[PDB]
Amino acid sequence: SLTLTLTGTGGAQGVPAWGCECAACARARRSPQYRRQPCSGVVKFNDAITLIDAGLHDLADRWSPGSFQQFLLTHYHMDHVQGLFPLRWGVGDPIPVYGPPDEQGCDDLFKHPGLLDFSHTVEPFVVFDLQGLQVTPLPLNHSKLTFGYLLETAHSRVAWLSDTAGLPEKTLKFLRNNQPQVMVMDCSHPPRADAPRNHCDLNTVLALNQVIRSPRVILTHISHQFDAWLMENALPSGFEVGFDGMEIG
Amino acid sequence: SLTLTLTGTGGAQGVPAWGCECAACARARRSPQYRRQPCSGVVKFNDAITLIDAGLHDLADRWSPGSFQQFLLTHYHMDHVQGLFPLRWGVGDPIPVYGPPDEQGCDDLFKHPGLLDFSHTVEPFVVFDLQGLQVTPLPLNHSKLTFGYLLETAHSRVAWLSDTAGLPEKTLKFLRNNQPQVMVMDCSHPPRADAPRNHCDLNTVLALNQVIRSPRVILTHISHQFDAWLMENALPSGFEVGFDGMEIGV
Ligand code: VO4
Ligand code: VO4
Ligand SMILES: [Mn+2]
Ligand SMILES: [Mn+2]
Ligand SMILES: [Mn+2]
Ligand SMILES: [Mn+2]
Ligand SMILES: [Zn+2]
Ligand SMILES: [Zn+2]
Repeated sequence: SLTLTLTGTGGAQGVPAWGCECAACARARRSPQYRRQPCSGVVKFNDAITLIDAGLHDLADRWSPGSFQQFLLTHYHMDHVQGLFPLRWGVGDPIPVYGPPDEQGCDDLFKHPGLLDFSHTVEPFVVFDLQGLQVTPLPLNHSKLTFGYLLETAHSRVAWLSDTAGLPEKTLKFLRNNQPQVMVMDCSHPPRADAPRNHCDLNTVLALNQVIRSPRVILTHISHQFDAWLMENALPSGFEVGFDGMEIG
Repeated sequence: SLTLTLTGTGGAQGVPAWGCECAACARARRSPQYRRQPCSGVVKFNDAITLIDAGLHDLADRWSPGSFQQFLLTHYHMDHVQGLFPLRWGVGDPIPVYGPPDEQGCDDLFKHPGLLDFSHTVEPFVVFDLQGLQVTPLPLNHSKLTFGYLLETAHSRVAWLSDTAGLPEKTLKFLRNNQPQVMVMDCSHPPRADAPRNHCDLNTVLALNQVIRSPRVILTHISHQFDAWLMENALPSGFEVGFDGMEIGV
C-alpha cells in the first residue's frame, strides 16, 4: 500500500505571509484550513514511514524517535530543513537522512548532527530501496543542489518535484518515459509571461505536463499571490491544488 | 515601567527533550507550564517593545509587523534566530535588528534579509538608546560572537546574560561596578565539578555572583538534566529558576 500526505503546501513565506492582508492571507488568518506550512510530505509504504523534507516546526510533537523510518530531503534550503534543528538533540537511535550529496548542508547540521545520520546520500537516476519502495532521485532546476523523487511500487508511480523551475532535459525525459500517475509539483507563481528562475509558474507547469502527460498533477509550494489568483481562476482538468493535510492514495 | 517577560527559558534541545522519559521531561509533557521553549525575552519600556532573541517558532502569531519596535539579538546560533527565517518574507516597514557584528550571520539571513535590517550592529560597552531605554552590549564567553545586555532606566538595572560560560574579565568587572538589581543568566547545567565550556553550570553562576553581588539572579537556558536536579535540590537564597512566561519587574 502506498499513501502520501502533504503536510505543508506553502513556500518559505507561507500563507498567510507575515503582515500581508491580501485576499488569500486575510482568508487564511480567518480560517486555518487555508494556511500553508513549508512544503513537506509523509510517505507510507505498508508500515514504513518516510518524512519528505523537514520544514515544519512541530515534528517533535507529531512523531517520537523511532516512529518513522527515515527522512528524505530534497535540498538544504532552510524552509526544508529547519525542523531538524531541535530534533537532532533527542534521545533515541540514529535516524537515517537520505538526500543529495550537498557538501555544506545547512548551518551546523553536518558538524553537530546529534541523532541524525546524513551519510545516506543518493545519486541522480540511481534507484535505492526504502523498505521495498523504489525511489529514484531526479535532478531539479534550483539554486541549491536539489533532487525530486520518483516513488514506485509494483502498481504505483508518484513523483515529488519541489523545488524547481522547469525541469532539466534528462529529468523531463525520464518522467515522460516513466509517466507518474500522480505528480506533486512546485507551482509557486500564477501564470507568468517569462521564466521564473527558482520556481515554476502555472504556465511552466502546464508546459511540462504537455510533455509528461501525468493524469493527476497536484500543485504545491503555493505562494500567496498564486492563492489569490486561484480565488478567481479555475485550473484545467487534471490539475488540482494541494492543501496542508491532504491525503493521496 | 520597565518589565521583562521570559518567553522561552530552555536551550536548543528544550524541555521536554525529544523522546526523553526522564522525570523533568515527563513532567513537562503532563504539565505544560514546565515546557521550555528557546531562550528569549520581551522587554516593555513604557510603550516600546523589544524582542530579545528570536528562537520561538510562533512569532508571526504573537506579533504583527510594527507591533514591536526592534529585535535585539545575543548571537546567531539557530536556537536564537530560527524564528526570523519565515518573518523576513513579510509585508511591512523595515524592522531593526540590533546585535553583534557577526560577519556571517546564520545561513542566508544577511544575503536575503527581507524586511529585517541587520545594519544595526552594536559595540562592546558602547551604550545605545531604545526609546529611552539605555542598553549596553556586554561580551560573553561562547562559541559564537555573543553579547549580553545591560538594560537601564532611572537607576534600575537588569542584565540579560545568555549564552555564556564564565564571563570575560572586562564584562565581569563592568557588572560588579554596575550591579544589576536582577540578572537573567545562562545556567544550562546542574552543578558540576568542572566549569563547562559553552554554558555555565550552577557552580559557575555562584562563583560569578560572588563577584557581581546581584540580589536577584534568575537562571535560564535550562537543560532537562538541570530540571531533573532542581526537582530534588533547592537553589540557594537569591537564585531562582526562570520559567516560560515569567514576568519580571523593577
Ligand atoms: O527558499 V525557496 O522555497 O524560494 O527555494
Ligand atoms: O546551541 V547552544 O544553546 O549549546 O550555544
Ligand atoms: Mn522551498
Ligand atoms: Mn529551495
Ligand atoms: Mn543557546
Ligand atoms: Mn549559543
Ligand atoms: Zn498575502
Ligand atoms: Zn529528559
